[PDB]
Amino acid sequence: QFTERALTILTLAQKLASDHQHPQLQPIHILAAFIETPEDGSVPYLQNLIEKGRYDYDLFKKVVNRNLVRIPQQQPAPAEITPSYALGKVLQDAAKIQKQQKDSFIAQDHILFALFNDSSIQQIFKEAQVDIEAIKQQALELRGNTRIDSRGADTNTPLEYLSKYAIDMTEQARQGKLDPVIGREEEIRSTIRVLARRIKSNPCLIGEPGIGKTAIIEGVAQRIIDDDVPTILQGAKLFSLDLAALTAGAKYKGDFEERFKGVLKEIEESKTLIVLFIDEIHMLMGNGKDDAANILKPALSRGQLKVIGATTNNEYRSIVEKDGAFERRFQKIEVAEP
Repeated sequence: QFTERALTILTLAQKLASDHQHPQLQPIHILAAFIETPEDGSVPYLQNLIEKGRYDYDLFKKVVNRNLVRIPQQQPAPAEITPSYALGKVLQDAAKIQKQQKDSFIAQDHILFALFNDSSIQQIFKEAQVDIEAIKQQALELRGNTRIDSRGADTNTPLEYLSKYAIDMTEQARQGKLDPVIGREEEIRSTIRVLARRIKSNPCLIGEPGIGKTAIIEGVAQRIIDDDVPTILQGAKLFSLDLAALTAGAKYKGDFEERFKGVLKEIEESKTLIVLFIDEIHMLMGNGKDDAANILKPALSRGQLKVIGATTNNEYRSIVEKDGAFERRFQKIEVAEP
């Protein structure tokens, strides 16, 4: 059985073949599936690998597409897509590779490596001036010692869940999408000092929801980019948790928790510091909601999760009363009306 992501690649591969007028599914359709631009703004598994190796990805897409239109299109298109000879070899090759790595499932990793054995794929790569061997090293670099023992272990990038369910504010500040903050110099400076602490290094902005707490977070993100922060915060990423994105699409039981776990995992296992801002932390922390709290609280206790919280005075006092460990983990910062 394939992974969730690998199955998606295969499904999209034949979907592309169906979009075109090709009767047979070929290896190039899988390659085209890998470079397919997702609508969720995620970074495709193969895109990351190619542009991580300092290769030209735009050129690569052009070659693949010009090779996908090069093959004849059947005007009397039949309602049946049978796998070609080359494809069958690839799929079988992917099963061999996953068994050699003692993986539990056939991931997009194995499929990619199987494509590298195909003649047409190799010719495409050589035509796109992209060295397959260098790409192989990237994939090995990405996965590392991580075994595919689950149907969702073959994540595309180390920031897949963060890119889907959170907003990179540091990137937004760098891209010039954030308006400059005015009159919050003290709150901004206080939030930064706390983040740079050793003990109780998690800021929690306290105030009425009718105030601009997110402005402070934007200010902090801008300071980080300009290196106007202590050395420990330099080069850090500041993400804002998007609760709306988390629940959107989550139609099954346990779907929310899986997405939340995926986000926290990418943060805790990140080589570079990542700060997570949670606008309504009491909706995920307070005694009223212990479902998502059983995910966030253990993560915070492991000490590899730096979080900027935001809540009201009444709600803050509520979480404190229910759990006295919150006071030792979070440093309250009052935000008043300017």
